[PDB]
Amino acid sequence: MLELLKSLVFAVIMVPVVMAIILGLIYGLGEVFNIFSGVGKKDQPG
Amino acid sequence: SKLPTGVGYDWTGMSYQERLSGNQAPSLYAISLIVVFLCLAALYESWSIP
Amino acid sequence: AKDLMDKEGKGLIEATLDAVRMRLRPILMTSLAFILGVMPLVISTGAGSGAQNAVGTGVMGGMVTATVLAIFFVPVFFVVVRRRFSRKN
Amino acid sequence: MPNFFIDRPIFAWVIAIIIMLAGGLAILKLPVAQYPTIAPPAVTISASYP
Amino acid sequence: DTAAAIRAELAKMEPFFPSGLKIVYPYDTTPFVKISIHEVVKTLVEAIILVFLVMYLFLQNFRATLIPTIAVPVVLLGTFAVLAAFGFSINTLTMFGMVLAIGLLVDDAIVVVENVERVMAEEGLPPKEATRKSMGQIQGALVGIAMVL
Amino acid sequence: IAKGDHGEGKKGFFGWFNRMFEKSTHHYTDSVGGILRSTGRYLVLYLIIV
Ligand SMILES: CCCCCCCCCCCCO[C@@H]1O[C@H](CO)[C@@H](O[C@H]2O[C@H](CO)[C@@H](O)[C@H](O)[C@H]2O)[C@H](O)[C@H]1O
Ligand code: NI
Repeated sequence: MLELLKSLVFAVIMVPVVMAIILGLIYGLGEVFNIFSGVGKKDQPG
Repeated sequence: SKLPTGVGYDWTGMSYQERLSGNQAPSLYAISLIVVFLCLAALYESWSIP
Repeated sequence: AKDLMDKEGKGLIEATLDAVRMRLRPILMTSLAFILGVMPLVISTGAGSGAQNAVGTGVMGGMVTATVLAIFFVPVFFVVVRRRFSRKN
Repeated sequence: MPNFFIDRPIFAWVIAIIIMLAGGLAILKLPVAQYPTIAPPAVTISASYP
Repeated sequence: DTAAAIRAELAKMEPFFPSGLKIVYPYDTTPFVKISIHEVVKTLVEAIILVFLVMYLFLQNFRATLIPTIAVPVVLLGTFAVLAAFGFSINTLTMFGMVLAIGLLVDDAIVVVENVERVMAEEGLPPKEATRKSMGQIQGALVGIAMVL
Repeated sequence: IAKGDHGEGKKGFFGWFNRMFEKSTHHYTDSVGGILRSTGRYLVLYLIIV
């Protein structure tokens, strides 16, 4: 039961933290994927 | 329990059996009563109608 | 994206953009739920922690790169499998 | 398939609960042990000439 | 179970022991396994918590968050039922496997609960009309994701 | 709930969240636009990580 209070505190604190990171990662990746936007493919399959 | 030390006891056969369980009826009729409370409503689709 | 293709009147690019934009959130909801579902196993120590660490740190790294990275690449796979090899008729 | 349940809300509860009792019973009835046996079974003959 | 029998077999002995003679347990596998399952059960509960937090934090409603929460236990104990019926035990491995199972399974629920939410957020049709519509665009995906997995 | 509302007009932290998320979404989408014009390098970057 007491370990449950620990669970609640870690939970509440962590949910935002991890959340931010995964958004941070796409936000960042989005910017670098923005910079490096390529020319297309090759004609061999056609 | 009021006998010489070194003497003990054990039940066998029928006595032994009645130990495992003699009366589960009030438990399994209870689950019978809940699985019945709800399984009827699985057609009457109704609250408390069963 | 496919449903928007056939069951609605759409070509690939704009369809993809709408699918992926409508679908973006759920992916995070799941992955956040999941990555956090497994949290204890990765954080865990003692009490014979050998297993749950080995399982959790396995699924976690693979959960980030399958989310932060895969939402970018899926669109390209679905386009390239059409845009470069489809039924023109 | 789903729609059937959308109109029939309770009957789903019945499915779920039946599964709740099935699983909740399935702990109480199932063997608990660290290891599902994982070795070639082996018998062992043993002698002793003093 | 064998050890459980052994403490039984032995529990009947002490009253007829001679003076000064006492039992002691220098090497014992069991509490490892009692603890091994204690730890996983507690990871499971706290996982159900954490799911319910990411659910609230995303659907921002007490009511909404009940739905996917209720659906998880039903799945996970449901598994005991079926793997009992295939002669598999509630072991270290199996029980440990189902935490991963919880993880995967949670979203099977939420993808659809969400999708209904998002569908009702624009055409603004009641939960019935919306959830039905939702089943129409996805339900087919769910069987196949399950098949391919 | 309302038709068309995505919960921006809501009291407290929750609105902030919904706005910055919806923001994160536009960003991501406008970014996939860019990626999707450039199919090729992506196919072969995909090769480098493979
Ligand atoms: C009882 C044990 C056997 C279980 C397995 C039985 C298989 C059928 C499961 C019943 C559910 C109905 O299964 C139905 O299958 C067809 C096959 O394309 C799908 O029909 C299709 O609809 C559109 C296009 O047609 C797409 O979303 C998708 O291509 C596909 O799902 C339905 O979306 C799916 O709901
Ligand atoms: Ni834009």
